[PDB]
Amino acid sequence: AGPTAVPLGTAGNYAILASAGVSTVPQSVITGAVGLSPAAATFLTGFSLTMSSTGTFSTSTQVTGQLTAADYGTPTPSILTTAIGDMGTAYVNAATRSGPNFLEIYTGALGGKILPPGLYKWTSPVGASADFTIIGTSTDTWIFQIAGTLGLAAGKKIILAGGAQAKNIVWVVAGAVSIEAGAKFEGVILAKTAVTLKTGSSLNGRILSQTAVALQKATVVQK
Ligand code: NA
Ligand code: NA
Repeated sequence: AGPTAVPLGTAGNYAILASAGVSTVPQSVITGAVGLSPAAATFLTGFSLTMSSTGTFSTSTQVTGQLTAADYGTPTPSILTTAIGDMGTAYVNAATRSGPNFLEIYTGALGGKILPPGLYKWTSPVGASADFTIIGTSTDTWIFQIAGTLGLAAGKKIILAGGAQAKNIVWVVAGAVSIEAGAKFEGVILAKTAVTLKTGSSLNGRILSQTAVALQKATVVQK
C-alpha cells in the first residue's frame, strides 16, 4: 500500500546532503556520509575536519563515514554535482505526485494521530506537539508533501509500527524543518530549505536539503 517509491539516485549515498552548509554544535553523531555542494568546505562548520591524504574527502570524530565538499580534489566536485542534481530530481518527483489520498488532514496537527500508507498533502505548516505513529508493513510507503514548515516538538517522537520502515517514508517539505530538543524523527527529508535538529534529538533516515542543515548536539543515522 502507498505511493510508488521516490528515486534518490546518488543522493541515496548520503546521510546528509546539503547545498549551502552543514553545521554542528559539538558533539553531534552522524552515521553515513555528509556531502556539501556547491558551497565550499568552509561551510562545513564544527566538524574539526582532517583531510584525507588523497584531498578528495575528510573525516571527523562526529561522523562515521566520509565528508565531501565542492572544493575538494577531483573527482569529488563532479560526484557531488551529480548527487545535488539527483536530490533535486527526487524533490521534484516527490513534490509533484498527483492525486493525494489525504488533503489537509487534521489541518496539519499530527500529534496523537495514526498515519496509514498513502500520499498526503498539506498546503499549510505541519507539526506535532505529541508523539504520532506511522503504521503499515515493511513494504508500505508514505509520501508527506508539505508546502509550509514542518516542526516536531521537544521530546516528541515519530513512532513506526506494524513493520513500517524509515527508508519507505518521505517528507518533501518546502518550508524550514525544525526538530526540537530530544525529539525523534523518522524518514527521508527532501527539504527545499533549511533543517535544524536540536540538543539530544535524533533522526533515522536522511536529510537532503537544498540549503543548510544544522545539527545541535544531535544524532542522524542513515536509513
Ligand atoms: Na587517507
Ligand atoms: Na499536534
